[PDB]
Amino acid sequence: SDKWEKEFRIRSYEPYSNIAEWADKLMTKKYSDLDNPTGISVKAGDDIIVLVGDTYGQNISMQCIWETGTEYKQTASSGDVYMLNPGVNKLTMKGEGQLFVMYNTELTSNTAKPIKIHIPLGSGTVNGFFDLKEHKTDEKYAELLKKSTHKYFCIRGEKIMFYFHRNKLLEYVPNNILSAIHLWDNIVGWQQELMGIDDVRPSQVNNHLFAISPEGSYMWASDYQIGFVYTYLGNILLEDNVMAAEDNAWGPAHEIGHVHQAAINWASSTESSNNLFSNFIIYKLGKYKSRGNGLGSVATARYANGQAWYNMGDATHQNEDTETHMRMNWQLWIYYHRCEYKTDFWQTLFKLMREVNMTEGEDPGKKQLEFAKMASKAANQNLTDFFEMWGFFEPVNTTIEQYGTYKYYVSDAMIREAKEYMAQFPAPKHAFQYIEDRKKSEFPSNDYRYSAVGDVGYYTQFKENQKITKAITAELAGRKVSIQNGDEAVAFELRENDENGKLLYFSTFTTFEIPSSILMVNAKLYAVQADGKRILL
Ligand code: NA
Ligand code: NA
Ligand code: NI
Ligand code: NI
Ligand SMILES: [Zn+2]
Repeated sequence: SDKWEKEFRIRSYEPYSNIAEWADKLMTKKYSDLDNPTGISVKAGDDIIVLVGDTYGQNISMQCIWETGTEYKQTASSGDVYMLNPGVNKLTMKGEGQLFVMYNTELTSNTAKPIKIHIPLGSGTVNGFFDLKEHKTDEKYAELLKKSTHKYFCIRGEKIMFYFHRNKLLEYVPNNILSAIHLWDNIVGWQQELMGIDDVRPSQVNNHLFAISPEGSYMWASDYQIGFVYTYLGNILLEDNVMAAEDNAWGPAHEIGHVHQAAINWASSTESSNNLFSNFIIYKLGKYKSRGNGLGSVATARYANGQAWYNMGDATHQNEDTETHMRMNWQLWIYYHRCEYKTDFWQTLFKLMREVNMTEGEDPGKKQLEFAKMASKAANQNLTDFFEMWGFFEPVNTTIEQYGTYKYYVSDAMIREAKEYMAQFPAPKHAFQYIEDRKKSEFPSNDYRYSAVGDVGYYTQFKENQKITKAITAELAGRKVSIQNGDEAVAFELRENDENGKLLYFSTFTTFEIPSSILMVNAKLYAVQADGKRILL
């Protein structure tokens, strides 16, 4: 049984990067610095011997992690810290918890080597912990789990760690962790993929995300740790519980989205900008279709109701219409990525937005415009029409509430400069503001998407540059428009005078009611071809 004790009591601990630093450079919430569990539990007053080999001039320490919270209990993100020096260290635990070695430094340095640390028999208790790359098997996992005896058992993957209640692991996955750990690692790695931060990971930044099980709340993300309530873990740990319903994979991936949204996020978007990641994950898991409202929601909000981006579907200015907003980033991915007109668009755009380096709340009005401009630069196309449709070029002077209160100010002159800046790029090859990745026939009639996604503008029409080749007509009966032979178009527009007058309404349905509030006088109807050609009707 000592071969088990020595797996954990004698170990070479690798260096991990500094979290504060990389949070700044990559514009994320802070990852965890609890990358190096010992696998050793302790109790208050315990005398602990730690023998540290050569440290190469590094400063390392030991931290006891336990629990925090008044309302209920959860795993804390920091704890009692004890300094370590090369040689002999005798520590007296101020409290219970598990031990973690804090070895955080610059990774490119030739002195960033593993440090051997020996916690000799009789010092605390060996709980154990499972690492994916070194223990490799469900079988070893079960063994370690059973031998474990502490309230929490740590599981370390490549990109994420779990730090969950022992008995919940026993109750749900008492014998199999590989599926779970491979899946959550994939999510994190996918979100990280879109951000274009592969150049610096794992060579300069290598910290994990660290998932705890609070005895309260539902699910969330913050600096240092992300949380999934312990009564819910069954939908975390069993990939069949994750893959069984649409919304099981989402809510978590949305939570890891919060960690990564800052570069491209501004207040008014905080609960939608992260669902670029959410929808990317769903796409990658390969079973369900995309989430969000149809473009009819945009038209209604923008035009029947005069709203701009910041208050779309939201006259109050307090809580966000996430189901409408989330389609905006996603359309950019559908076109540039799924239709392959630029397969590293998002990676490029994230890089640019990190260079812009604006916080989410410092100036949301200007940030919205910086994002339209950087998206134009990222595509190397002038995306003025996309961003007009989405309500980026409407004046705003007010204040909003979303995790704080913020001044939202967009002026005519700000609007003017963004457009001129974006003008310097060539015209877009397609009017992909009308793109969808969903068609009606994929959904049952009780699904909200069946009625919401419209009839035209499916992504293949943009990917195969479909032309309009048919006897396309239109009949107006009261407020009801009906299009004949328009199934090759991508949308239908009411413009102000000619095909270059401002947009007054649009639809991706071939039959639709115009709302009363639209002003019809001198207004014309055009069918939009995938590539931007408008055609009078
Ligand atoms: Na080992
Ligand atoms: Na590992
Ligand atoms: Ni020993
Ligand atoms: Ni406008
Ligand atoms: Zn959220």
